[PDB]
Amino acid sequence: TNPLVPSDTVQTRHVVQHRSRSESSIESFFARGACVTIMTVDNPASTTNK
Amino acid sequence: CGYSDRVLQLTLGNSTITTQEAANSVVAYGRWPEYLRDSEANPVDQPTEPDVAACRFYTLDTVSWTKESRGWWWKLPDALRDMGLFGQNMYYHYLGRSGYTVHVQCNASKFHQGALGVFAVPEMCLAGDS
Repeated sequence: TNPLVPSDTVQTRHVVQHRSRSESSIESFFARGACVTIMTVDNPASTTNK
Repeated sequence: CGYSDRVLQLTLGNSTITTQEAANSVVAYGRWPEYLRDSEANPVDQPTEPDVAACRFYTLDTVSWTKESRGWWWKLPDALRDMGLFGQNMYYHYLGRSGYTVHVQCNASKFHQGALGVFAVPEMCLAGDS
């Protein structure tokens, strides 16, 4: 993949960059509790045949 | 030597304003206009800076004050959209920033009365008719 940046093909000004890739780190991408299943249980009356 | 709060000369590009009856001048929020600093910059492309071709005194249409007059308003940069090379630069680029020197002119005579409040409002959102 050609590693170009804007200054390679256009006239650019000087910008002091402040943005970061903190939230797209592998930890950050997966750092959330996700629902993987719903289990169903019960507690019926002593009498019920099932 | 003679110098005074009331007597000023302003010069920008090919234009000069003189006044013999000023009440000093205001710099909004104490901040003089400035170009965008690299530490606060955001679009990465080389900016267009028109300098003297656009940063000069454009005079808009004269209005008339009468006993019936309730008030007048303008928005910036909108009022300057059709003004010389400023307007042209504005409409050819997606982004633009600009500061302004606003000079309101209204003379009369020692026997007239009245007072105009001139207000510069940041984000002057107005109410609609509905």
